Amino acid sequence: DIVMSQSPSSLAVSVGEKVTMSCKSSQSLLYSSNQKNYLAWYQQKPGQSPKLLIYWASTRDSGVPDRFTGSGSGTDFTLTISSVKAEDLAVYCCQQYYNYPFTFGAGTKLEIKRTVAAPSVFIFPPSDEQLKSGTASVVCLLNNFYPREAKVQWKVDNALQSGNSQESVTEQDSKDSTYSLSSTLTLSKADYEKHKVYACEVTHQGLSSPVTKSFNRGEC
Amino acid sequence: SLWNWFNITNWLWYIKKK
Amino acid sequence: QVQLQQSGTDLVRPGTSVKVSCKASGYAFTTYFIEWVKQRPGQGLEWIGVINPGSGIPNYNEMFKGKATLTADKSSSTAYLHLSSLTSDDSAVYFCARAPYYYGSSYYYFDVWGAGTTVTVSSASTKGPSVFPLAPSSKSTSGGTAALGCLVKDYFPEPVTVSWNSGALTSGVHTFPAVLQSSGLYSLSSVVTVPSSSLGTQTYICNVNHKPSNTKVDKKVEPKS
Repeated sequence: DIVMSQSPSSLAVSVGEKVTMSCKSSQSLLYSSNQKNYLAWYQQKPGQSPKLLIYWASTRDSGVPDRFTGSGSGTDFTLTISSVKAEDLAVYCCQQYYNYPFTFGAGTKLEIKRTVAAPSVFIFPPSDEQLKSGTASVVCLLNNFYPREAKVQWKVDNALQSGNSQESVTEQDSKDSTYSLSSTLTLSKADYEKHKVYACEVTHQGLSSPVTKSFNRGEC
Repeated sequence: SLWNWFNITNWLWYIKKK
Repeated sequence: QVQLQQSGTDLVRPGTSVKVSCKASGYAFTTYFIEWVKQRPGQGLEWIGVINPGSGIPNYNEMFKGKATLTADKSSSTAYLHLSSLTSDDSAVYFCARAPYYYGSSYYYFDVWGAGTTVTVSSASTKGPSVFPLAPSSKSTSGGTAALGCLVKDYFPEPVTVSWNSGALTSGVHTFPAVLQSSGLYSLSSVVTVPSSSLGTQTYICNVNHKPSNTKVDKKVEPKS
């Protein structure tokens, strides 16, 4: 099966700048007879269905603005947005219809570039209402940061935590172009009362050194 | 291996409908 | 005016079967191929197969042979995707797409897509969430503000709606996407950044509504003593 490689997976762009996206196929897409490349480009916005932009590697679908351009031949293909608009933020994936099974690329996600913003860290001990139920959830909140790359590390009595925390990230804010992250450490009540100090350490580009928020269980 | 039943019947059916 | 209309979301238990429909309109149903594409949440597109609606003959991705069955009803201009022996891996969005038929060839782009059908496979029963406070503190200040929130834990299925002060509180709110826990139940958090000086005079209430279980919870979040 043909493998479609798209690099990079994510790209931070500025409104008005020229954007370029790469698509590489493991097998050649150029049919020798008609000298046509069986390559298509699609746009998919969050929650919506894919939308066709370019086919035959370079032919623009009807209605697609002229700022979208496809290029390349054989194995190397390229999608270019001459002057990116705000409404252009979406995932762009390539597709070969040259040989069954048809295969798609993983896509390139377009995001808005922004100056670095350090996160605001808040730690929340488990409520007393949940502790009666038999479980304890510690929540670490990382608020309004950029870029999205961020490392959250749970430390319980300085012991590193692994495999017992779930993470969640918001979509890029349409106003200040920042992200927000929420990490939840889940322990049983018996395990939660085994230790005292609970902390989440936050590593981010906007921080000179890792910022740590912590609390001691039972204290205020 | 252009010998493919899906590919061949597709063309024949298209001729039958055309 | 070409339109591919797909059926609604399916909540099914593992090991069962599901049948997704794709109703075409605005063109001759049998003059275009119907493609089926699978997309798992936050992943790349996966081509399942294709059917010639006029001749009835399908062509399958080898990975889906035995799991996917493609049919087409010319009388209703409707294409069907049948999935058997459903598991957690089959939980995805299933798009139906349309591809032209020029010169009797099928090697063509996909020019029109349906809205997609969400299929969720789970053995969990319907259950209302538990709403726990994430209490703010005038001593816990980062970035110039305080932070409070609500932990919405252990509910099934999606979705849950979370508002603050019955919708009056809109600025500074972050409602995170739900994560699926190993118990089969969902969980998420909604947080707000608030002024640390107003915690004694401003009230904050998170309104959690779960329509599938008819759960309506209003929880007041206040500083601890």
